[PDB]
Order: sequence, then C-alpha cells, then structure tokens
Amino acid sequence: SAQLDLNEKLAAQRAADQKLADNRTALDAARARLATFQTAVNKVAAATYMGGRTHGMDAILTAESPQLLIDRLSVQRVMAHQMSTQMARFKAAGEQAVKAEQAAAKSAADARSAAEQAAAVRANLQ
Amino acid sequence: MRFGFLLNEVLTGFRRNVTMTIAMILTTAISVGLFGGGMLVVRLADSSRAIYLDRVESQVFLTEDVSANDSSCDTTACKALREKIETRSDVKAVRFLNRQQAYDDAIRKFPQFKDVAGKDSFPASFIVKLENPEQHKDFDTAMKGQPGVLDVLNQKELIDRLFAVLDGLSNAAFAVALVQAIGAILLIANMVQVAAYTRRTEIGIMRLVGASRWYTQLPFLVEAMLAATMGVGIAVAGLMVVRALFLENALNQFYQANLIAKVDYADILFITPWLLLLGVAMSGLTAYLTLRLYV
Amino acid sequence: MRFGFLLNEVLTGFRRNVTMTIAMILTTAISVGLFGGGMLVVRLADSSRAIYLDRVESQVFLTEDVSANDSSCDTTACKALREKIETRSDVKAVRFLNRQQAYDDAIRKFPQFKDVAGKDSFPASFIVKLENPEQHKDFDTAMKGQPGVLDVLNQKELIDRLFAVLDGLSNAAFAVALVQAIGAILLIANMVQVAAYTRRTEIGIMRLVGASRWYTQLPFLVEAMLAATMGVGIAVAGLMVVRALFLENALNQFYQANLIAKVDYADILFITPWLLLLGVAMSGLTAYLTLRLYV
Amino acid sequence: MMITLDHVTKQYKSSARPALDDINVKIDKGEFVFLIGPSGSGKSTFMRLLLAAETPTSGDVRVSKFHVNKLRGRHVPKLRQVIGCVFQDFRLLQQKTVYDNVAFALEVIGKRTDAINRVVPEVLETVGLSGKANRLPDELSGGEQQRVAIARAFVNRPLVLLADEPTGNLDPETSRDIMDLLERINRTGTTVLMATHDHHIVDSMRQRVVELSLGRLVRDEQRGVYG
Amino acid sequence: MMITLDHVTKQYKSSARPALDDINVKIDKGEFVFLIGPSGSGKSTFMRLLLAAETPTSGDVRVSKFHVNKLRGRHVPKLRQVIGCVFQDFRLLQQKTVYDNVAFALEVIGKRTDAINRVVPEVLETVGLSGKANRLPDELSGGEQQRVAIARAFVNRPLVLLADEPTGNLDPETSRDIMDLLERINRTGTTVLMATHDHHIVDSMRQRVVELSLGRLVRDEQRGV
Ligand SMILES: Nc1ncnc2c1ncn2[C@@H]1O[C@H](COP(=O)(O)OP(=O)(O)O)[C@@H](O)[C@H]1O
Ligand SMILES: Nc1ncnc2c1ncn2[C@@H]1O[C@H](COP(=O)(O)OP(=O)(O)O)[C@@H](O)[C@H]1O
Repeated sequence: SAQLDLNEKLAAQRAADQKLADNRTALDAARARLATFQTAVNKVAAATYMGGRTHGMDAILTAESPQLLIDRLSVQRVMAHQMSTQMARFKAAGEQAVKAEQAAAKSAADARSAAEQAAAVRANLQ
Repeated sequence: MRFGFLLNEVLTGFRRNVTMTIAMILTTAISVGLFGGGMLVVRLADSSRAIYLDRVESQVFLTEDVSANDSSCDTTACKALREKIETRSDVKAVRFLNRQQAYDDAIRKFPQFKDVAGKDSFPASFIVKLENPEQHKDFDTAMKGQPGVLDVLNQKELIDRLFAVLDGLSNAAFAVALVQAIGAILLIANMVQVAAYTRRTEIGIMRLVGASRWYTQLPFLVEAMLAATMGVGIAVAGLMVVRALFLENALNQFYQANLIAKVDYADILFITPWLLLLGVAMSGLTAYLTLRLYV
Repeated sequence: MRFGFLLNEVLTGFRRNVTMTIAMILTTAISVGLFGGGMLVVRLADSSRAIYLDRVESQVFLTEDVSANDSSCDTTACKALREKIETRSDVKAVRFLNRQQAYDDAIRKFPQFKDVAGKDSFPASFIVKLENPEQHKDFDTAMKGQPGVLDVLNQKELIDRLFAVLDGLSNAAFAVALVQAIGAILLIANMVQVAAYTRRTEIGIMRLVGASRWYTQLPFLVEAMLAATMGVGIAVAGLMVVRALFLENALNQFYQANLIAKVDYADILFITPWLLLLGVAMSGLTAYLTLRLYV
Repeated sequence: MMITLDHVTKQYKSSARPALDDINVKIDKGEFVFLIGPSGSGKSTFMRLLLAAETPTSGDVRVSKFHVNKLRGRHVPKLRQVIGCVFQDFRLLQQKTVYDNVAFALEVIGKRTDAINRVVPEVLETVGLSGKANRLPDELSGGEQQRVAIARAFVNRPLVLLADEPTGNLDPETSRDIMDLLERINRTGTTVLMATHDHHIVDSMRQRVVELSLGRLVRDEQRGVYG
Repeated sequence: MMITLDHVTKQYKSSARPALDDINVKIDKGEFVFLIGPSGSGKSTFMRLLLAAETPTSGDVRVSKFHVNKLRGRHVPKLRQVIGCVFQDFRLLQQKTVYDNVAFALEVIGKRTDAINRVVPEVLETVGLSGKANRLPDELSGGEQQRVAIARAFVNRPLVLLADEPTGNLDPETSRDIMDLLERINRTGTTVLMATHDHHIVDSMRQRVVELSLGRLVRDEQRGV
C-alpha cells in the first residue's frame, strides 16, 4: 500500500531531474552567444576612430578616380543600414539575458517543492 | 529717314542725364548677369553628370538569409535571381559578388572598420548592369519590396541629391533674377518720364509740326536698347572678371578631382547670343509699351 | 514741430506716382540680402573654424596601448612618444589633451562618435600644429599608418576644398554687394532729384515764405527713412523666403554630414540692426549731399 | 471744301461753362479774324480744336485739305504739316544756335538732304531779324526771342499760321513791328488769327473782331473794333 | 527806415546789360513805384535781387531791417517772411482746395495751430475768393487765381511786399477789377512795387515811376504819369 506508492513517481522525479540537468547544459548557449557578440560592440567607437571620415552622404573629400568613389558611398549606405540594424541585432541577444533564463531557477525551485512534497506525503509509509 | 542725324542728340541726352542713366545701365548688367550665372551653373550641373552618365550601372542587394548561409551561389533562391531579374528591358549582364568578394572590394576601396567588417559586414552583391541611364525611373519603380531582396535602393542614381544642393542655388539664382526683374521693367519704364522733364523745350514742336508718330519716340526708344546692349556687354565682362578672380582656385581643385566638365571663356560666351536677344527684347518691348501709356 | 501734420503729406506724395515709387524697395532688399549673405557666410566660416581645424594644423595619433591608458604623462612611454613626435621642428602648439579632457570636444565634431560612447569613448590624442604645409609630406611618411604611430589627418592639400569654396563665394558676394550698393546709392541719390522734379511747384514757395533752412528738406528725409524701413522690412523676410524656398534639400543634414557647423535663423537675425542702421545712414547721407548741391 | 467748324462741344469733369457750343461760324482767307473773348474762358480751345488735339464730343469739324472730326493711325500728323501755331513762350534749344534752331523742323518730316541746305539762305532773309546766324538763345534779349519763334513756323509756308498772344512779356511800343510783320504772311495768301485782350490798339487796323463770352458769340463784325 | 539799394550789379555775362550798373532808387512807406521799359533791362533779376536769390556781385543789399550782402545761410530766410510776390502759373496745387493752398504756408512755417486755423477766415474774407473756397480751383474761372496768389502774401504782416508780373494773360476790364484789390492792401502802410510791362497803366494811377534801360535809368521823376 504505502510501500507500493513509490514507483509511480520515480519516473516523474527522474524526468524532472533530467529536465533540470539538460537545461543546465543548455543555459550555457546564451552566455556563449553573448560572449561571441560583445567583442564586436565594445570598441566599435575605436573602429570608427583613426579618422574614419566616411558617413554615406558626400564621399568627396578625397578623389583619385571617378569609378573608385562609387563604392565609397554605395557600400557605405549599406553600412548605414547595417549599423541601423546592429542595435536590433544586439538587443535580440540582450533579450535572452532578460527573457527565458529564470526558467532554470524556477525549475530548481519547483524541484525543491516536489522534494519537500515527497518528504511530506511519505509519512504514511514511514 | 535721315539716319545720320540720329547720332548727335544721343550724346546730348547722355550728358544732360549724366547722374541719372548710370545706375540703371549698371543694374541692368547685374539683372542679366544673374540669369547668365544661373544658366552657367545649370549647364555645369547637368554637364558634371557626364563623368558617370557613360558608366551608369545598377545593383540588386539580396536578403542576408541567402548570403550569410552560402559564400557562392548554390541555393534555389539565388538561382531564381539569375532569371527573375534578367527578364528586364534595362539589363546587360548580372554578376554575383560574394560577401567575401564585395567585402574585399570594400576593404581595398577603403580600410574602414575592424570588428564589424567581415562576413557579417553586409550581404552579398548581385550587380546588374544597366542598359540606359534615362530609364532609371522604371528601374527603381519596377521592383519593390519582395522576398529575397531586402531593398531596391539604388547605388548609381544617388549622386543627384548630392548636387541637388547645387541645383537649389542654381534655381535660386533664377529666382533672384526674376524677383529683380519686376524692378528692372519698372526702372526701364520710368525712363520715358524721368527724362521728359529735361527735354521739355523740344518735345512740344513735334505735336504740331507734322512729324510722323513712328519717328517721334524713336530717339527715346533707341536709348533703352543701346543701354541694354552695353549693359550685357559690361555684364559678360563682369562674369569674366568674377570667373578669373573669385572662381579659379576651387574650379581647378575640382577639375583636378575631375568631378566637373569645366568652363572657359568659350563656354560662357556660347550662351551669350541667347541672352543678348533676351535682354534687347525685354528692353524694346517694355520701352515700346511705356511710351503710349506715359505719353 | 509735431510730426502729425508732417505725416499727412508724405502718403499723398507716394499716392501721386506709384509706377516709380515701388521699384526702389526690392532693389535695396536685394542689396541688403546679398550683403547679409556675405555676413552669414563669414559667420559660417567662423562657426566652422571651431568644429574643423585651420590651415596651420596637422594632428597626430599615438600607439594604441599608449593612447588607451597613461593619463598622467610622468611615465617614460608618454614622454618617449611625445619626443618621437617632437623630433621634427614642426611642433609648435601641442596640447595636453587625453581622455577626460578629450571627450567633450570630440563628441561635438562628429555625431556617430557619441553612439556607444560609454565604453572606450576616446583615447589620448595630443593634437599638434604645423608651420610648413609644403614640407610635412615626409613627416606624414614617417608618421603613417605603419604599426606604432597610428593614422593621421591633414586638413589641407585637397582636404580643405570647402573652405576654398566658401571664402571665394564670400568674396564674390562682397563684390556683388558692392556693385548693388553702388546702384542703390545712386538710385536713392536721384530719388530726391526726381522727387523735386515732380514737386517743383512748392519749392519756390518754401524759399519765398522764409521758413528755416533745416525744416525745408524734412519731408524728403522722412520719405527716405520710410523707404529705407520699407526696404529692410522685406529684406529681413526675403532671407527666410529663400531659405524656405531652396534650403530644404539640405537644411540640417550637413550637421550629421559634418560639412557646416550649425545653421539657424537666429544667426542671420544677429546681423539685422547693424545692416538697417547702415542702410538708414547711407540713405540719410545721400539725401544730404544731394540736397546740398541742388537747391 | 475749305475750313468750316460748327457745333463743337467738349465738356470736361461736368463743366458748367465749357465754352464750346453750337457756334456755326465760318472763317475765310484774306480778312484775319481776331478773338477778343474774356480771359481764362476759351481761348486755348481754338488751337486744340483746329489741330484736332481736343476732339469735341459733338459737331463735325472740317478743314481745307483733310478731316478733323475723324482720324486714323497715320492721318494724325497729316493736317499738321500744312498748319502752324506759335505759343506764347519761346522753347528754343540752347544746345544749338539760332541758325540751327529754325532747321530743326526740317528733318522731322523726312525731307531729303538736297533741299535741306537749299532753303535756309532763302527764308532767313525773309525774317526781319535775320540776325548773325550764330546767336545763343540765352544770350539774346527778350525782344527778338519771339520773332525767331515765329520764323520757324514760316519756313514751310503753312496754310494756317495763327499765334495766340504773340506779345507775352513784351512792351507794346516794340511789339508793333511784330504785329506789323504778320500782314506779310497775310498777303502771302494764308490764313492767320490771333486772340489777345488788346483793346485800344487793334482797333486802329479795324479788322474782324469777335468774342466768345461763355460759349456765345457776341460780335461778328467783318471790319469792326473792340466792343 | 530807408529801404533801397545802389550800385548793385550781378553781371551774369554783361554784354547788353550787366544787371544794374547804376541805380539810385528810393522806397518810402506806402510808396507805389512803377517799373516799366523794354524787355531786356533786367527786371526779374532785380526782383530776385530784392529777395536775394541772385548774388550781388557789387553793392550791398538791405530792405529796412539789416544788410543782407554778407549773411549766413540760417539768417538768409529771416528776411523773407515779409516779402510777397506773384507769378504767371500761380504755383497752385490742384489737389488742394482754395483754403488748403493758403493755409499750407501757415502750417508749414510752424505756429500755434489754434491761432492758425482761427485766423484763416479772419483774413481770408478780404478777397473775392472767400466763399466756395472749399472747392478745387481747377473748375473755377480765370479771375480768382490771383486772389489765391496774393492771399498767402496777405495773411502775414508784410513790409517788403511786392507785385511783379501783375496782369499777364488777363483782360483790361479784369485788370481794373484787380488794381483796386491790389491798392487797398497798401492802405495799411506796407509799400508795394509795381513791376508791370504796359504803358496803359501809368496814366491810370499817376504814381512814382522808375524806368530802366538795360541797367541805366531811362526815366525817374517819382510824380505824375
Ligand atoms: N480738357 C481740359 N481739361 C482741363 N481743363 C480744360 C480742358 N480744356 C479746357 N480747359 C480749361 O479751359 C480754360 C480756357 O481758358 P483760356 O481763356 O484758354 O485761358 P488762358 O487765357 O490762360 O489761355 C483753361 O483755363 C483750361 O484750364
Ligand atoms: N542766368 C542767366 N544767364 C544769362 N543771362 C541771364 C540770366 N538771367 C537773366 N539773364 C538775362 O537778363 C535779362 C533779364 O530780362 P528780364 O527783365 O527778366 O525780362 P522780363 O522782364 O521780360 O522777364 C534777360 O534778357 C536775360 O538774357
């Protein structure tokens, strides 16, 4: 009876433990992704330094050939588009440090709640 | 007729109105010179486009999902662009530049950016060679926001707003000339009344002697057109001296940068048969209308 | 005496002739507008001198580890790099500018430097002057983009071309403002001549009644002053009219493009009392000199 | 048909007395008719009526060789060659001398150069004050400025050679010769007239004296005197 | 008390008459002095000389107040207020009325306006131009413009009032109608100078006669015709 009321929930307990364990090995992906991303956004102010002088409007302060100044603006306006989308690409990784990372702590708290619940109910046998 | 008599009283009219004629003959030069400078700068504006009008290209920039995934072209979305863009009236040949290829093109164009400059710098380039530069309106209004193409923003029509700042002042010179034009017709139309007080002692005899109406106002009529001809004659010299004094260094520095088609004496003197007839027309028509109403 | 019985005849004086009295206002407005255009481009040069650098200037950067740290130059490496720059005789006005005193002057000269300026805003710069523009090519060769001393910038030798454009157009504006001023001063010089010609009936009466010699020319002076105010009242509006006509292609887009420093209506409006005072002064003096030698 | 005027009417700004009425007066060559009308009333209307300068609102006006009540584009100077009037003032050109001043009316019609110089030694001696032919109009006295003013109207021999108030600011003890040279023009064969308030003087000749008081003719004597 | 000039010449070009080579005239209080002769004697130049718009190259000029031969320009119009004269075209503003044209001088010299507008009908009701003087003088006849011409010289208190070119293009009957108005203003005490050019006037008045012959006195007897 009360001894027999054990094995119906060891499967669920092992499932909860493995769902904690693989998510502990899945939470590292977001911090590895930001560890790949943050180096390209930290000293980009030094990347536009050394007299960058190109901003996508004129491209006329230096000139050697008319053909060679076409891509000084035709690529730089796409660069303006990419630095407009760069903030969105940065926030799409920054939201992962705000959203869907407390689920592991919530699962740990739920596992502790299930552990104390299993300790509470088991007084019928013990 | 007696055309030989007409040359002796014009000097009398000049000497009797020495402190009067000089301001209007000086300002009609500036009035026609504003229009001449505006025509010169619009000719320079649409002649400076010829340094790239012979070499007008275009492009297609495709969405990063099929550029960051593959370096070369091995996807059906890229293979669709081989045929769906080539079915156009203004295509010569398509070229598929990779993200690496166009990235190295941008690097050897200008060593700019370090962290972001790489594979994720910008998507791959599908360069489309344009047939005619005059049909760019159908080019940039024929293709719109479509799946596979993030933008149909051009790359070779884009010098036009860079000289729109020159166009604006070019049309502003025309606007200034047309604003001063109303005063110009006023200052040539009041000449028949501000000079009639000087010649009061001689005008009264033609009203009863039998002189023809076609010959009475002709000494009054000839003064305005000779004034306008010498005004455009001193105005073209004013354009010469402002070109040779205050328009040489910047012109040479931009011609060494070959962004302009350059002007000289012959280019400015090319327009001058039109402006001389325009000036003598706006002199003669106004001087002919003001004599009947004033006198 | 009281101006109430003096204001009632001048409006009739403008009422008798209207085909001549209206022409002067637009001409004086054009003269004042081009002179104020010269004043505003001089003030634009003065403002652009702050954001850009002058013609005796050639700055230099330092090595990345030296510039990214070492705020106090008491150490060996900062003095070594300073002496490396100061090997040549071109050093004249180097300034102790590093990090904390280098953020504020550099965020204003370029807008995108303020983006992500929280981390690694600006390293040490140590901006230095120059005395020989023809002889610093070897200095830029030694201080080139080789590893060590980083890339430099030189605001001359086909770089300061906009300055060479603006001062030349400023001098051209000065010349055309001078010839408009000459035309203006002669037309309001013979203003009183044609006014006394059209009002010659009462002049001998005023000489007959024995009134004071100061009070005889007072209606002509107040017509000159009100004509000057009518000229400047549309001269201060035509600048806004041509701004709203042909400045919307650019407006404030040169601020992000870093071509000009600032543009605003108050900078043009800062010059208005000086130009109106000089306009009424020139009107009054040519009233007085013309009335002195005519009656 | 020679010169006949009648029924002239030109009222300006609703004038109560415009001094133009239905006077069906007839003028003739030979006897010269002089108007003795009141001052400030109507004496300037005769020249502008006869030279088609002030066209009346009513009444057909006829002249000897043309039409006055109707004009066209090119007929407006057609009468003006064969007629001539001299005003009170001199209006001479100070830029030229007296010899060149009388030739100023010769080139304004379009005369050929063969007869331009062929008439100036033929008409200058007909004038009583022939002069030295080099006199400045400003330097010459006020006695001779009016004879040179009527000499220039004489050079073409016009059919009408009237003159309103020929004296001006001239004393009558010297103006008698100027008055007495007019009958040379009268017996040349043309028509002359003068309108001047010059009573007790013109009655010696006892010529045709008329008067227009308020648009009404009060005297039409062919050889009478002042009324 | 003695207002005259002597040996005063201008000599524009001399020639026929160097203005006035020798003059010995005398003007008394209420004196009616004729001036006739030939046309070229230089009458209007002498008329301008008394109002001092012509520069006296010789002699000194003074009319009863002070010597105006060498006076500064601010004191030049300080003598001209008591001087009146008339002309041919009358210098009339056609836009102004009859009362406006005479009150224009009063309001332009500059006085107390309440003492100006009240005295306009006080002295305007002497000539025949009083009555219907609010209308424009263009539609009026030829006999009343001289009233407006002499009114602006009548409104002040004159001493050196003068009458040059008095009749012009005006009838003898209207002249006899205007001599009496021109003479009744002389009964106050202010003299006037008669500067006509007709011999039909000298028998009619029989007053002081001065005649000039090209700068020289043609006739001067100051009595009778
Ligand atoms: N078209 C017109 N407009 C205005 N006034 C006119 C016109 N025609 C005639 N008159 C008037 O008629 C009058 C004729 O007077 P008149 O006896 O000729 O004067 P005067 O003796 O000065 O020549 C003039 O005073 C003139 O003002
Ligand atoms: N500014 C001058 N220049 C030359 N001559 C002058 C000048 N002013 C006046 N005269 C001479 O003086 C004379 C003055 O004549 P005047 O008596 O005024 O004639 P009237 O009495 O008919 O007006 C004129 O004949 C003229 O030649």
